[PDB]
Amino acid sequence: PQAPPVLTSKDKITKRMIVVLAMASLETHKISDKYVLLNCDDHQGLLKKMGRDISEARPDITHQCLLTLLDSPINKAGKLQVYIQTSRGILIEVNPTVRIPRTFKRFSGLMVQLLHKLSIRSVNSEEKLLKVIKNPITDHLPTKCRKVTLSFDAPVIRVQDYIEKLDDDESICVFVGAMARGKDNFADEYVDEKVGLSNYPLSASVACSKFCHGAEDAWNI
Amino acid sequence: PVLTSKDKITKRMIVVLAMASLETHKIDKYVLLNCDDHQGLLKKMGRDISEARPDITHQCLLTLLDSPINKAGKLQVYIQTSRGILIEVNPTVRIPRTFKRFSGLMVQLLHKLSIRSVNSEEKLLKVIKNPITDHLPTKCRKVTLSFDAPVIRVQDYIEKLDDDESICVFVGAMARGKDNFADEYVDEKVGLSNYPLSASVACSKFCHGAEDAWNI
Amino acid sequence: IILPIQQLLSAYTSKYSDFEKPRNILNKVEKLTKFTEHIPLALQNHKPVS
Amino acid sequence: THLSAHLVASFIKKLARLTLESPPSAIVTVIPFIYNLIRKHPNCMIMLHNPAFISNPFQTPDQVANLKTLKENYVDPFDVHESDPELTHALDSSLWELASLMEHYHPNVATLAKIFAQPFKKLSYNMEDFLDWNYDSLLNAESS
Repeated sequence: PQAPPVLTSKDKITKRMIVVLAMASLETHKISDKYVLLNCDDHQGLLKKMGRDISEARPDITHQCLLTLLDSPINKAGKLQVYIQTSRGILIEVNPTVRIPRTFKRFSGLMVQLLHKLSIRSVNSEEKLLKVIKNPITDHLPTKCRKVTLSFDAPVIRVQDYIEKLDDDESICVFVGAMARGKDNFADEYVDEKVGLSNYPLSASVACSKFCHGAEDAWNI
Repeated sequence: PVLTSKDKITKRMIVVLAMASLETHKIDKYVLLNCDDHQGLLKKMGRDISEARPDITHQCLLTLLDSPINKAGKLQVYIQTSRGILIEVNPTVRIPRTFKRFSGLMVQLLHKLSIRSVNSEEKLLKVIKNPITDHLPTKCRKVTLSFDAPVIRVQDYIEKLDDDESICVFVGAMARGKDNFADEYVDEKVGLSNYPLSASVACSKFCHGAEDAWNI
Repeated sequence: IILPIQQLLSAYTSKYSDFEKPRNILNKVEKLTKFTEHIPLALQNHKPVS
Repeated sequence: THLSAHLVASFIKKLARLTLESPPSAIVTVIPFIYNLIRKHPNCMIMLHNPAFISNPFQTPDQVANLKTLKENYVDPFDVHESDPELTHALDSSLWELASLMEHYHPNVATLAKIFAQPFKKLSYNMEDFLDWNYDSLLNAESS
């Protein structure tokens, strides 16, 4: 057989979806040579002097969401792309062709290389996976898309029924922000609906994995 | 309340992590196994450098901390390692959600093995040795996450499970290894899908399936 | 494959009609035929890839 | 290309019975013919697999009950005494005797059965090399 095709903004009218992450601590803080990330428990002077908070700043939320999302069965069936709106407004589009390491050191090194580069490359030297569309996600996304915020405060329903009710030409999108203290309003203006899946508060990795499990049993993905 | 390993009458879900990297060495403080801080420590003791995957246990803990099933206090987390120790945690355990702050928690767990909480009210982490069949109910079933068995639905398998029948699942947190780490302890094997699926992804998918088949 | 041979055993049941091993063999063959459902069994499946 | 499916099914049932009552050499010689017939005729795989008796995890209980009711009244409609290959109802009868020959003492027959059970990769099976086979030839191949 063969794997499914590239699931990105190029795959627009076909069967595809978008997983959207936002309100994470993802920037380039160079320690005074190279480029480093904003860590709470590691740097004490730097984090306190930056102006952020230990409870507020969270750089591993994106790494955890990528670890819980890139290995999804629907992602190996070719149905999801990744859209990331960073704290500095950076919008990143990721195809499911590769899988970032769950090691936050290695994932943070790759993220710092992307932050100092905005350019990733393949081993085969034929498919630069890290694309950057015109920001935000909805400026170059598929022509038929469904936008909804999966909130713990919105109407909690089963993920199988709502996804099965969706058409195969639309692109269901979910916005997740894993703030230790926050609210489901990071991409509220982008979402066209407000739905719930869990009855307890969960991070972006847990909500994303629940959505992936619902999508896997939706159209047998 | 919180379902524990002492109550072996009501069915309590047990999630046992298998082959998680928790190795300690001497500097001269005791240092946990790191894959990007110590490089020559693995290459000179006699071990390999691919046996340092310590963030899998913390990832499974954080992925099963704020779960809807863990909010109900039904999921008890057991962990077995190549060192020969087992860890048991109730769903009400609270730890810092940063791996650098969880590095101190890991050092405390590898240096005391009984972590009384910061509130000093309950020891959340309990150290237990072999075996693990005495932590579940007497009427229990053991499921191993392996691709050898056919892929079956979580709601379909949980619907045929009895109310007193406890479920003890085994998740392989190792980046590389076999699924027969507890084959003598596992009863049957189950699957999630024919496409790829991770370990903490499988744990969160099982939590979602238990939420769908048990209203959690 | 026990269709003719048990019939041959039935021929044994029509040969002397006094042996005891042939009746037991016929009863065992009947029990094996009744327990078996004789339905079907196939496979040959596939899927995608990484 | 003018052969019908009923005659092909009757020939397949006759070959299955012949392989059920023969030595290992005849079964090894007739396995390649069955493989070539399965590769040439896609309807013969219907005699190999029955989709109406399959069960799925994502299915309703009514379909499983209907499948169980259909399988509870399962019979063999093939006639071995019927000389006409078209009149023989070996198309509606499954090729069960192929499963009885899978568990064999010889390893070549087991390898042929394992290759036949999996999907077909190439259409040319090269049956000329495995045509002249006997007990002495198999013993010489195993000993050398």
